[PDB]
Amino acid sequence: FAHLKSATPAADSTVAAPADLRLTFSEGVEATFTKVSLSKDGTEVAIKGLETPDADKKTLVVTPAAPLAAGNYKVVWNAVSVDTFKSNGEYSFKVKK
Repeated sequence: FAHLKSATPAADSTVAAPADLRLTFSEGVEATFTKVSLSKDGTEVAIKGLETPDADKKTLVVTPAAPLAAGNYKVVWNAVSVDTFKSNGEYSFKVKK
């Protein structure tokens, strides 16, 4: 099943605001059924949508509905793999001004 292998912004990083988050999994994931929750400083922020731009479907692109301001972010993910195995996890990062 899909485990998170890396992300941009990276886990525990402090970065300038990114236009999207990119999560790389150990297996392909289904963008239609995967779900991601993003929160800033303990409150959910809206997500516009999810994309897997590659044929192998290992990288998931998460676009917020509005630009990411500085703050402390938590990403909660619920992946459905291309073999229909569900997994879940989380990680955090910071956006600096």
